[PDB]
Amino acid sequence: MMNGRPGHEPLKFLPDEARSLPPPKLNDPRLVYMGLLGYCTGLMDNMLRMRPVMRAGLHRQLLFVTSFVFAGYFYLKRQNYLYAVKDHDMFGYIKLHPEDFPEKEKKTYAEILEPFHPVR
Amino acid sequence: AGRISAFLKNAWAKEPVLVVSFSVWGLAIIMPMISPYTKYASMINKATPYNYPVPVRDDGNMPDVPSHPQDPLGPSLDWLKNL
Amino acid sequence: MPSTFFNLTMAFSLSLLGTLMFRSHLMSTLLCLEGMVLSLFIMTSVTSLNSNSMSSMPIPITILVFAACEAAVGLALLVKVSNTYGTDYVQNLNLLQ
Amino acid sequence: PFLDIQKKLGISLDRHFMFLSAEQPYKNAARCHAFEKEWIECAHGIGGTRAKKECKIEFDDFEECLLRYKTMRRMHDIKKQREKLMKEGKYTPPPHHSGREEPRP
Amino acid sequence: MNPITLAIIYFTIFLGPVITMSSTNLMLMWVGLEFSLLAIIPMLINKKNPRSTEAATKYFVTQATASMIILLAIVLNYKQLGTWMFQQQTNGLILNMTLMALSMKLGLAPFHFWLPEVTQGIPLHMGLILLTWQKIAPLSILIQIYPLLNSTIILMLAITSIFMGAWGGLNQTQMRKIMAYSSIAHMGWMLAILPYNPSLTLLNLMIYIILTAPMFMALMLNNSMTINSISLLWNKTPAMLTMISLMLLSLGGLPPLTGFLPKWIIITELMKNNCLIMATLMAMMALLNLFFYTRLIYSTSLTMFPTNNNSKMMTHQTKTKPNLMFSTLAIMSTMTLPLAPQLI
Amino acid sequence: MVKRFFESYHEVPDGTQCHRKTYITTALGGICGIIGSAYSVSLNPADSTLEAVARVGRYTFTAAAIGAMFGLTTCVSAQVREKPDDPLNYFIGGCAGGLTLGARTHSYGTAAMGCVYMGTAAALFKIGKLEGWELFPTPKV
Amino acid sequence: LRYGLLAAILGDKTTKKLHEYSRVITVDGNICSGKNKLAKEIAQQLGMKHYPEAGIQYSSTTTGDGRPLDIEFSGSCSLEKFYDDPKSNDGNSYRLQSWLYASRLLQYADALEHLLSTGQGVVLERSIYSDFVFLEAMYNQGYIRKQCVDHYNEIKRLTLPEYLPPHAVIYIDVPVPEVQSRIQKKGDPHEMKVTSAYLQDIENAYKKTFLPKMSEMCEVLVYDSWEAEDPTKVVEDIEYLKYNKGPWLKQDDWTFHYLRMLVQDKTEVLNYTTIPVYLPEITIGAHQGSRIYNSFRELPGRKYAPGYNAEVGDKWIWLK
Amino acid sequence: NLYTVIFINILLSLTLILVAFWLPQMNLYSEKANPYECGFDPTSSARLPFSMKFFLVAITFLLFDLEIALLLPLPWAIQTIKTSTMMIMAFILVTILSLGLAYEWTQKGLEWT
Amino acid sequence: NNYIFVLSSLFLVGCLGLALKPSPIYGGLGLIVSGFVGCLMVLGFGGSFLGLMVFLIYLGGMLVVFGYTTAMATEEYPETWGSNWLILGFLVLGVIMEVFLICVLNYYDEVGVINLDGLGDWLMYEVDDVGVMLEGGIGVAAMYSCATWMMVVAGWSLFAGIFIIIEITR
Ligand SMILES: Nc1nc2c(ncn2[C@H]2C[C@H](O)[C@@H](COP(=O)(O)OP(=O)(O)OP(=O)(O)O)O2)c(=O)[nH]1
Ligand SMILES: [Mg+2]
Repeated sequence: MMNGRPGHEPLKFLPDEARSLPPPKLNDPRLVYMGLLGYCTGLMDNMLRMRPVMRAGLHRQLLFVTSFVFAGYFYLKRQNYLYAVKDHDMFGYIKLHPEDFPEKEKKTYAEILEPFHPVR
Repeated sequence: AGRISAFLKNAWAKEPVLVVSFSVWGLAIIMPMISPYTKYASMINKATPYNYPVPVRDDGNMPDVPSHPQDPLGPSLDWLKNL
Repeated sequence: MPSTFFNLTMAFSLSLLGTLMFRSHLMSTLLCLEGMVLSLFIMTSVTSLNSNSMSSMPIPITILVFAACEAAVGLALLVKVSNTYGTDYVQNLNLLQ
Repeated sequence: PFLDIQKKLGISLDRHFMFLSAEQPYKNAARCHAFEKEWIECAHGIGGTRAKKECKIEFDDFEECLLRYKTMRRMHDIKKQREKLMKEGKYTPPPHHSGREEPRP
Repeated sequence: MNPITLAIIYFTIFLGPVITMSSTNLMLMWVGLEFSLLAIIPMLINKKNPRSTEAATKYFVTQATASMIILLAIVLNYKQLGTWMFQQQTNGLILNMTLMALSMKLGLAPFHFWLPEVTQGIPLHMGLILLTWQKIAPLSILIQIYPLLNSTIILMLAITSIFMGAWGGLNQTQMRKIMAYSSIAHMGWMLAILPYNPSLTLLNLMIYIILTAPMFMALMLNNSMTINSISLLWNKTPAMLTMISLMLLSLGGLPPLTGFLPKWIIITELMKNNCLIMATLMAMMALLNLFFYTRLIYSTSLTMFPTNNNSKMMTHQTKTKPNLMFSTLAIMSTMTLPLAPQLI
Repeated sequence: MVKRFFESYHEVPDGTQCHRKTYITTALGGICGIIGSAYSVSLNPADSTLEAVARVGRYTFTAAAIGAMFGLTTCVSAQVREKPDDPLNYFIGGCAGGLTLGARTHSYGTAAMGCVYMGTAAALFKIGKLEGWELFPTPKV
Repeated sequence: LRYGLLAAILGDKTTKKLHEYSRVITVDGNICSGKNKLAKEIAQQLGMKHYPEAGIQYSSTTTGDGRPLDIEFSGSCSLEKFYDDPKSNDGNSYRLQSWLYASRLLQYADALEHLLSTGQGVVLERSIYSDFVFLEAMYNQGYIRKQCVDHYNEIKRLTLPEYLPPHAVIYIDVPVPEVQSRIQKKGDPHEMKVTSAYLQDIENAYKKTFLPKMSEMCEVLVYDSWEAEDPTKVVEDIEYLKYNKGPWLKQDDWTFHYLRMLVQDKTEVLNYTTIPVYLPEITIGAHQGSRIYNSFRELPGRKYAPGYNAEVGDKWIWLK
Repeated sequence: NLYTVIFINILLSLTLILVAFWLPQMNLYSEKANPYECGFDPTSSARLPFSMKFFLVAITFLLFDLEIALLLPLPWAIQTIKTSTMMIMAFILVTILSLGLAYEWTQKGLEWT
Repeated sequence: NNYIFVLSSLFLVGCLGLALKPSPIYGGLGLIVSGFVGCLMVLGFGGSFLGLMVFLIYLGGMLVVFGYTTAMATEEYPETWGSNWLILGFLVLGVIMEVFLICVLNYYDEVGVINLDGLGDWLMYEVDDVGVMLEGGIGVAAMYSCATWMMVVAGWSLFAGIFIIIEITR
């Protein structure tokens, strides 16, 4: 699909149109969940290595939160680019084929006849 | 600096086959980098006729590509006929 | 040509039937595996000769080298099996059940 | 590829012998080289599903060139008709096909 | 094992999937599959026990005859097309040969019988590199040829692998064999989705790798061989108990953990591709993965089993066998279902 | 010619063409019994080839019996009820097939198991062919 | 840092560490045969490390706090309780013998770690290659059973042949009336209560089973009690031994590095002696094990990993 | 041509076997057809399993034969135009073979077990 | 004139005997009969290097494969092709199945697979007459220059094969 799309730079993480997308914010709930995941990574690693799970390994917890937020922001930018280019290819195909995707002029509820199914 | 020389002369006296093999190996590694006849091998393998290099069409444009085969134009072989 | 290629396909189907059953030894199965090496070389060289695609002549020496190298790995694997057992047979190898 | 590292680095490492119509040592062209060249240049970025209905004529001509199945069928009915006509006695063989003539070079 | 051959064997088992995922010549990723076979074999035999040589020769004979069947498929592609890469106008017999050989090297259910016996004779850190890394590369050539794969043989292979991954784990009570069988069910899932969407094959491969690799690291952490040996975890290392419980139930595939999401997105693309009752049969026979995982979770972390007297020195001595990679892939598996669209 | 011989199941409805209906259902049962007996012989071998071919004959006799009496009972249930477009004739034919399978293997508990499971599977196959379900669909989406 | 492959490739190879004064000596005998005095004199004269006789409380004074812990923490068995009631309905004899065999397995691991780390030799009184004779003397006296013998043989088959044998096996033999006279002259009121048949059984079991098992594969030097009282002749016969016949002369540096990988972390050392075989003598129940773990973690020094206990005084707990 | 030379060599050696077998007189008995081992009957069967002592050097004989069949096209590869990468590839694979044999020489498996 | 079909039927017979699986000492004899047959097939087809190269690499591999059969995997009373009568009946059954396959294959297909006076005429498709490089040697010489990754991966296969075999046989 995206491997076969034309104009695809091979093995490119962020192309030039991902800069044309709006970048995600740091207050976003996926990055908030990944900061919670980095803190839970430090808590689980300190619990297995038999540490005080809050007091000990604060630098490793800080690297876990920072590296999790960094990888999640970069992957969130790439996945936002992928869903945006899926929307662009679909809207371009809709603009290319209106005779293959016609507008559905739905009739009104006075005009149609829904069958009435009474329960008693 | 005497230890490496004593080890080299001891291996030369005892088992000189690996010393001769590594010396001939390093000579074969470094001697194309020394010799000026490395660049003549690609000249030999380019300037051998091996297929037909076909004639090209002309509109009176290029002067380097000749018409007579005995023209002085083109890549000559005075570096191979005389050398 | 299609008689020769269909008989090479029959030779591969026969050697498939050979390496897909076991009579007494793992080594005759490895001889069937090396028969597959020889049959794929003959098939690849016949394909390259009649298609005259001489740029793909690096491929059958790569067939021979990789398949005979894994055949040599299996030959020393049978050496390690007979070293750790003293026997060689197919029914000897039921200790992993 | 899956990891497209050859297209990423721009260097061909296995890509220069991928089809039959690749470059050859000392410029000796393979059989059906023009058919493979016209098949790829008719499938030049069309896509697989559109190309299998678009350049099906060029694939069918290249597959006919490479395997020669209808050609061997044509020569098979020609040779069977030759055996039937020699058993009938109607076909006098020509001396050019018999080989008893002076040849042109 | 000197570090020179350790580095070359680890570089060759890294290299084989790399040349497989990089090259587009069909014989060149056969060459990568041969590198995978070659570099796995001395790691299989290097413990030098009599079961390891038996598992190594079982692995060699099965994977080598699958290498010869896919080499028949490459040579018949050379006859039919004159190229090397699988194109659209090829015969279905060669693609069935390729899918049968790659299901032999991958371990699907008409060919699966070597995989529990191969996994039984080997140590656990070879099960780490055989259960996850080895099965990237035959899956990656099978991702590469995804319009050519025939859906009848793909779905019958999927149904049999879901059925026999359900029906091989319940009788059998060893950990390496039971996770070979659960892995067989997981490639039943990622072979079910394969001609429809290979990005979800990559997704189920990535989720199964980050769900099986820290689980094999947790088996490596105490060398827990049997179900009773993982039931001794509450006196050996009790701190991993709820994390290995969440990883166990996630490898079974319950919400809100991550293993529901392969079943959910496979069911999503399968009902988009109009396949109703067969994906229904797959998701109904997926519950026996939770049968052996619920029996295994009752062994390790929901009932405290009888320990023995010599486990008090396991309470006494320090342990450094935890890795950082276990904790980060453990929580990156077990809490990522609220991140699932970015995980797509 | 095997698949178009097996496609006489649907080109003529049940309640007609009963002899070759029972013949193609017995042939489907015989094909499944031949591959199941080959699986059982290749997995768990007998001590003799005579006992192995007796295991093959017993397995294909059991599978030809359940296929023949399943097709014959759904054909005579279509004969009695004179309705082709229902799944309950396939339900009662699958229950009679599972009853004969459990009578062959001599256990009434797995006779009831085979009755309810192959009646559910036979009604599911009839309901799929009635509503046009696809068992092995081509990838279209 | 820690002994990994990355530390091993830089030049921490054991062939530079090992010399002629790096041998594993075991000093062996019956009960009260002068082995601790001879071991202290052997380690003092050859400069080796005097590892003592590992008891029930070896692991508590070896790893962790260093204090010997209580009767139910690193115990659930007593040598005094075995000497009082040997035919026990609680199964005290297997709990003493299996805890003692795992304790001397940890002692053999720490001795091999010390020798392959610093290159200095070590002594090891009553090692794991001779610890089977107490269990088989218990079985020949009838204190335990046949399935107990097969489970200990399975434990020893898991734990012995991954290791290396000792270089020198010094035996001090002494007759059974002299064993009874010295065990009366020691004056312990519970070790006085042992039977003479147990001492005669461990003596002829030693002279018929252990010594053909060990003399055929490594160096065994025998000595009497009056000949091993004065230790200068003993350490000179240790020093002038050839050390030719043995299994220590065929392994290379990476075999020694894989031995140090198997030995250095104790989670693979102690794992094979706590394999699940549910014999009722050594099986701690679930409530007793949970109570002993949730009283073990409330001990000072053993709550967390060592170097991480803020209640004791392990500093720099904020950034570590 | 060469098939006819191979077949007349077949006919010559088959004629020599026929004149070696059918023309001399021959009586044969069990002690005459007894296999020779020093003047006594053999202790076991003569196809009893040999424990092979040159096994790893035998496998590197096989793999060195695969390397010399890799190295066989090199007299025509010396005529190629990309002679720099040809000599670099020949240099790096003869260096690979010399390093593999140097590894086997340092690991001392040339001696038998 | 029917050289390649007669040789390919002999290859079918030799691979049938190898497939019918004797003692592997005898299987090496049958497979090297098939190797001489395949070397003569490629030398009759036009590969003057590839048949003799597979004869060199196959004789040199199969020598020590034969030595490993007669050392490791041997048996006191072995089975040749004529020892066990199920193997002999399978041999004559495969021979009559091969000639029944060609007897039904010249009659069913009605294409140019087998004809009694029209087989061997479709063997050489095209070699260049006035060309100078048509043998197989220069194309496999081109893997030093054009297809350099083939020699990289084959040299790495043999280097890793030496290291892997030292680790197996240790
Ligand atoms: N049941 C049993 N008792 C053991 C075991 N190992 C050691 N013991 C007991 C026997 C004695 O009570 C004590 C060892 O005492 P020694 O023989 O070392 O005597 P002592 O400490 O006076 O030192 P010495 O021999 O005079 O240098 O430990 C064992 O494996 N099982
Ligand atoms: Mg003492």
